[PDB]
Amino acid sequence: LEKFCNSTFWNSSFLDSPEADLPLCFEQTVLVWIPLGYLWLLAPWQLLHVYKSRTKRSSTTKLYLAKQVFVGFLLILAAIELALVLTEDSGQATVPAVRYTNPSLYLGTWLLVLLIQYSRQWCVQKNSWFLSLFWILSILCGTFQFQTLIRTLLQGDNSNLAYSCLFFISYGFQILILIFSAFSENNESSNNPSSIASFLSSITYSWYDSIILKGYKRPLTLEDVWEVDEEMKTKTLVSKFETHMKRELQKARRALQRRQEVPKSWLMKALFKTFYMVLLKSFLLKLVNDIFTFVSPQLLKLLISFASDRDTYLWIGYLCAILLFTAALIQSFCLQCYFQLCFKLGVKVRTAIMASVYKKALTLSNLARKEYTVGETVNLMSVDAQKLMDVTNFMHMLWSSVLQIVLSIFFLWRELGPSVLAGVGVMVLVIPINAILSTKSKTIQVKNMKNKDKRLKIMNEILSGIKILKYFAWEPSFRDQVQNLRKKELKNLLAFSQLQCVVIFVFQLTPVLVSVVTFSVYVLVDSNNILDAQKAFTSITLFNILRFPLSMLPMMISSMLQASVSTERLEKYLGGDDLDTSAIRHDCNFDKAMQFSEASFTWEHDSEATVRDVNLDIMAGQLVAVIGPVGSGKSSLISAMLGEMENVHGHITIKGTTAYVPQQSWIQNGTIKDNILFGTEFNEKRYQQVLEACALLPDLEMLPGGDLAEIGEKGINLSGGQKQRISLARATYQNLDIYLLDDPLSAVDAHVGKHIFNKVLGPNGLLKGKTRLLVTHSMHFLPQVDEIVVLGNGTIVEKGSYSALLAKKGEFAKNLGLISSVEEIPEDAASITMRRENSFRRTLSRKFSIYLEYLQAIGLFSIFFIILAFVMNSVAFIGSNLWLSAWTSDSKIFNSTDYPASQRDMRVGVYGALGLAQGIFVFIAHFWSAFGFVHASNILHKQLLNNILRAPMRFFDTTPTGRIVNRFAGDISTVDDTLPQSLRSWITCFLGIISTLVMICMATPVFTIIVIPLGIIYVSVQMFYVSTSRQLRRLDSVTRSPIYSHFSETVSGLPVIRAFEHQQRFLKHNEVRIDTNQKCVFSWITSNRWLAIRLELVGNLTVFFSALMMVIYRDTLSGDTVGFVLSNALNITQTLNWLVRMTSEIETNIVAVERITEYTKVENEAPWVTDKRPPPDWPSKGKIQFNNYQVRYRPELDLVLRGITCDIGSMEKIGVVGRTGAGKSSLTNCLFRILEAAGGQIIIDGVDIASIGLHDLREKLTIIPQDPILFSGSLRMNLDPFNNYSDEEIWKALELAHLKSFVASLQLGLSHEVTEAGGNLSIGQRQLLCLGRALLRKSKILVLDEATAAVDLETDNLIQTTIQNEFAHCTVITIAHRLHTIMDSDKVMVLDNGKIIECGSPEELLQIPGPFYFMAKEAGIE
Ligand SMILES: CC(C)CCC[C@@H](C)[C@H]1CC[C@H]2[C@@H]3CC=C4C[C@@H](O)CC[C@]4(C)[C@H]3CC[C@]12C
Ligand SMILES: CC(C)CCC[C@@H](C)[C@H]1CC[C@H]2[C@@H]3CC=C4C[C@@H](O)CC[C@]4(C)[C@H]3CC[C@]12C
Ligand SMILES: CC(C)CCC[C@@H](C)[C@H]1CC[C@H]2[C@@H]3CC=C4C[C@@H](O)CC[C@]4(C)[C@H]3CC[C@]12C
Ligand SMILES: CC(C)CCC[C@@H](C)[C@H]1CC[C@H]2[C@@H]3CC=C4C[C@@H](O)CC[C@]4(C)[C@H]3CC[C@]12C
Ligand SMILES: CC(C)CCC[C@@H](C)[C@H]1CC[C@H]2[C@@H]3CC=C4C[C@@H](O)CC[C@]4(C)[C@H]3CC[C@]12C
Repeated sequence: LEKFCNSTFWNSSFLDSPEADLPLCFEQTVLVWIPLGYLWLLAPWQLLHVYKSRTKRSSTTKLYLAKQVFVGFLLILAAIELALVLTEDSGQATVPAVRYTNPSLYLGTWLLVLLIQYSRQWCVQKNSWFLSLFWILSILCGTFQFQTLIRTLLQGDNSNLAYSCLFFISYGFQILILIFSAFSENNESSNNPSSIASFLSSITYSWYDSIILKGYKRPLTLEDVWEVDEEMKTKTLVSKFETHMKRELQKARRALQRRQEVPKSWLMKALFKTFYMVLLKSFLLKLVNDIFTFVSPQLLKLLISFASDRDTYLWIGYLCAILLFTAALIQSFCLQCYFQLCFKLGVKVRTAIMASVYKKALTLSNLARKEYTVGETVNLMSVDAQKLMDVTNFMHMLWSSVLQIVLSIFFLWRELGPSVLAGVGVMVLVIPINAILSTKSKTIQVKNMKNKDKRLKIMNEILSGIKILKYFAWEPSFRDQVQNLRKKELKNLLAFSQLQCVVIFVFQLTPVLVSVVTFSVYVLVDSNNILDAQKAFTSITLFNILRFPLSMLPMMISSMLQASVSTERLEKYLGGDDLDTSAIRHDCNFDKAMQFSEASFTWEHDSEATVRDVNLDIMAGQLVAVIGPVGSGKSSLISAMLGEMENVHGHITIKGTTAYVPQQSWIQNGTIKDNILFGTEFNEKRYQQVLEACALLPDLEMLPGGDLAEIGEKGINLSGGQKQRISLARATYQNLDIYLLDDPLSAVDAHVGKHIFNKVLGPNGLLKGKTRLLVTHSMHFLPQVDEIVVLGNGTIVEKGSYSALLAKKGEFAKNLGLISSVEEIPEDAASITMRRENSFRRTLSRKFSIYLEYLQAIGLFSIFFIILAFVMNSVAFIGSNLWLSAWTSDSKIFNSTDYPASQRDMRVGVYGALGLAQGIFVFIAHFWSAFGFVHASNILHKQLLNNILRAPMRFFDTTPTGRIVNRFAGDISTVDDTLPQSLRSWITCFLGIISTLVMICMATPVFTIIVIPLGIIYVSVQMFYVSTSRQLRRLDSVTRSPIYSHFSETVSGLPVIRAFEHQQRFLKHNEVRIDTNQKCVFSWITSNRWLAIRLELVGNLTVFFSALMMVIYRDTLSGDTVGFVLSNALNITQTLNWLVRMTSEIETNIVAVERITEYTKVENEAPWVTDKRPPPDWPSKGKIQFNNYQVRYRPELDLVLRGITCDIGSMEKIGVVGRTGAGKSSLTNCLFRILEAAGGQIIIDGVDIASIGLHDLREKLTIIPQDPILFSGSLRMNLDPFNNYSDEEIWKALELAHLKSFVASLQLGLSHEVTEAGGNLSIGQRQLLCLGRALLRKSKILVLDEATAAVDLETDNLIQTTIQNEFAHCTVITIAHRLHTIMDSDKVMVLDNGKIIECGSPEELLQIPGPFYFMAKEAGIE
């Protein structure tokens, strides 16, 4: 190279000076060879890759011509430079070839740049990574030439000016070209801008931000979320996975058959063989990032060394700061891309498993299907697949730990020595302790869950039946009855809370402990050891680096253990056998549409044949009926026709299609029209005919929505009579060839059955040509059939026509969130794991004022002290660092053989004391925090319960029960579980950040300036993220439940699905429903990565400046002062991301307190007890009177009852009777003050009901409930919750009620338990018991109602007479509809539309014609 060039390649004199620079020999050689090599070496492929995939050229845009003209300018500039150089010196001038090759080289390269750019015009991504990286390499290499050239000229030499000006122009044009090579230049494809995006946009995610702007202004819906790429569409992933699954299983089955004469491991392989490439790429990226994790500490040590002494050069510090900035930037850019790749792979695996499970479900054999449960398979897809997604989101950790740890350990020893082991051991002993406490926490949480479940069950009953409680005034008892359970749960909650505090304490103080032990052991083990700043601060940095893997490796091992059993379970279902179909021949026999050649089928595998030796044939257009006894096997025969049984001997010939009407009707979710259509083009000449013939017209008219009324699990639940007619209508509208009806006229009555038979299926009906096979139990329609068969014991006994069988004279005669892994937020490694586990376990079972309110519930007195403790801990932290910074500074004064013992002891005793103080203050803060919450949950729930239990009926009527009960279950769980964890983590993160900034600003009072700008950027970048992520969190939940709903529906109705041959439609529906959720998950997976690049950039900028500010003031700075500032600021990048993410969860979770508060402040009704007390034995006589009583249910609604003036005498029986909508039932709800008194008043015993207190009036009144309701518990609780009576008087009551026979001979006496609404008891005694309930009170005024409607005749009679025999010295008012029953009333009151009309004796009312007489004439009682 010496003869090629003219100057020396490298000499110490070039450097080793205040001013130092590489010569124009090293810079004009290697620095102009690296950039060219990258372009030349890796061009061919980047042309082969374009050559094979050449498509249509894209329209030309201004950017293209600009990029082409700038390169042309470069070309002409290089050409003119070469010409000038050649012309300058030709004769007697041995010009070095550095002036010949370099010019020519560039001229050669620019040509390739022009060509490669044109070729890109024929691909999707125009600006790829190749050129974008080339330009950066060129600029970085050419900055050095620019650095020296300028100096040479500035120094004062004028020898070379053309070259400098030429080089300067080129360097600029290069800058401009790089700037132009970043614009997206989009084709504006509505699918997604991810495919069309330059390198820089696709590496800083500056294309998602459009959505960030769209969601900030207005709420965003499913329309404006970009669709997923084709490579991820469900249809594509399945095929790819299916190929390898099919290829593997067969080999696994062969291996299992060859040996041991149910596969063992195939799923895991099928996944690796399908997705190895993404694994390889992610592994490479993770390996590259793993390197930067240990690069920083070396630059930090270099900074400490440079700042320690004084006789150095500034360039060293400036270069080190620039290198630190660049390393941080590169590490962040690589890490984000690795995260994106891994999470995308996880989503792909989850979709490819869920869709494949769904596709198998509808082709599995009957045996395996009957082995499983309907909910079990849904839980299988909803739980197993999700578990596999997690173990594929964090697998690379396994290898990225055993390596990281090793590397870290190596650095430590080279830095300190064997003392390091002391720290590691203390950092290893923590994990064992952590386990003993997790097991205890789980043990407590199990009983917590059990007691919580017991509490909610009583809540549901009282909320649903709030009417009966109000009538009998039983509210006070349930208060304490539920408060007992509340306290019993609260004690366990407090125990669990204080246990969780010990765990956070050990994970919180471990950094200081390891530091005190390591430093003390190192300095005290040998007198020769001297502590210096570089070693100490670098050791701290490596300890902080190593602290994570040793704490995530335990978690990863536990997760893989769960995924093992999850995989094992799925492989049984996805590898199950298929039903056999080599028994039904779909041939066009034509001679017959059915043939049985001595068939014999069995339900089980090899058990007894349910159908044995059956042989029959029926021609087309023949209606034949199959009859027999119970358990004969008809439905088994029709299922064998469908082919749902295992063949044993014989074959069945079927011509044409088939239609099925199952005995147990199956109804989907949706409108009635959708169910009737069942995937068919809508018509008008047939739809109307079907609905009318099936007599589904009158009922449809009565439905609230008519034809478009939502039916199914989440809608009107129809009865057997209707659901059967809907199924029959669907079957008859689909219009197939062969109909197999299984008892379709059982739920309907005689009229509807006759109409359907004469209009739909029969001699003259819709299906008059198609063959019909009907199974029946009624002999009413037998004469109108063609042939009948009598099945017996699974075989045919007699087959013949109606007349023939009757003539045969035999048997017939008698017969007729937002978190994906624990690597993204490593500090909160535990809480995240617990939340996942809790959610998985819970799946199986199934204006700043609110912050002030929650703090007031907690208690501000304790809040002040807790904040004081946390703040004091931060001060003790900064204090310890300054003591070390002083301790490390101490070394320069002394030497190896001058260190005294007193200094050695003093420099460590104080360090130990400060560590102890830090530990104590944290422990105290955590100790109080736990209690400060258990009290909050108690006051919030108790306060809420008393208020909600006292609300008037309006509120209970307007709001659905579901909303009210959810607050008592979900919110209370949220307010006492995750809430405290986040509320206690956020303050720790904020105080850590604040403490770090005080330290840097203290050392450099100048730093205070940068704080303001960063804050404005931080709080700005912050609002944006939350303003969008919150909305996407909701969309995801709304677009998930559908999938599991669909799977449950198809699994339940498989035979009907497979009888109609309608599987492709359902597969397509499932594929669409999966692609809707797969589109929404990615939209938040990308957003999290957007925030990171922005915040990691901010966090790296705030440390770059600090470093530079300590090089311009280094004259006044020591080596240690440049240690505590950088050693801490090095970990401020990720803490910002953690704070934003954690403050985006606390904000979403505070919604719980808000809801609870609204119901705690619901309007209340009149006070229960007032000072006005009634005279003793107030209801002495039954004297009621109404003075123009007028009332309205709600203020916005009009008066329902008006102008009421009647008199009620003592010991008088009154019958209230009227028309519909006359307010008869309102009269009762007016005597118990359930409503108010818009006009008039009610006076009883001379005392207006208003004056008497609420709970003081109801006690002395009795009413028989309209719908007898029985609460859970024991028989004593239903009869007397208040345990006021004794058993003796109770035992008399059942004797009067004719129920002592049942209760005396029961399993127990009065202590027998009852299930829900008395489910254990039968209907007969449920209505009877409520009679006895009211009997015990033996009040004076009894308000009866029409509640004997479902009471059986004999029982009814008993009830009627019982009333007369027992209630004689009392006043009885009865609202009834049995006009006949109303005959003995002393006065009969008549209501028309809310006005008293006739008041007289029934004999007088009938003697004189009138509205009552007209009603009796219509009724015909007399
Ligand atoms: C790794 C690089 C890129 C960044 C780190 C800073 C580099 C440029 C610095 C740090 C320490 C420096 C060395 C320190 C001491 C000497 C001895 C002297 O007689 C010749 C220069 C030499 C050998 C220096 C060369 C430049 C150097 C290696
Ligand atoms: C666009 C970027 C990449 C250019 C980077 C190089 C710049 C920042 C550097 C490289 C060489 C530097 C020059 C080197 C020497 C001198 C002479 C001195 O008496 C004043 C400063 C001055 C004039 C420096 C100014 C800044 C400078 C021009
Ligand atoms: C590594 C890449 C990314 C950045 C390169 C930055 C280079 C061009 C910069 C960084 C620090 C700079 C040096 C800082 C200080 C001095 C002392 C001055 O009297 C002469 C110039 C000199 C010696 C500079 C030369 C150019 C320099 C080395
Ligand atoms: C070049 C880009 C990429 C990085 C930025 C580097 C900056 C911080 C560097 C590059 C050139 C440097 C300057 C080069 C020369 C001098 C003259 C000297 O008497 C004081 C320092 C001073 C003024 C330096 C300050 C720091 C400096 C401006
Ligand atoms: C140990 C516990 C009791 C500490 C309590 C700390 C209090 C003061 C903290 C915890 C949660 C915090 C809130 C969390 C989120 C936000 C949203 C942000 O846009 C404005 C500040 C605001 C509204 C915070 C205000 C201060 C806050 C209420």
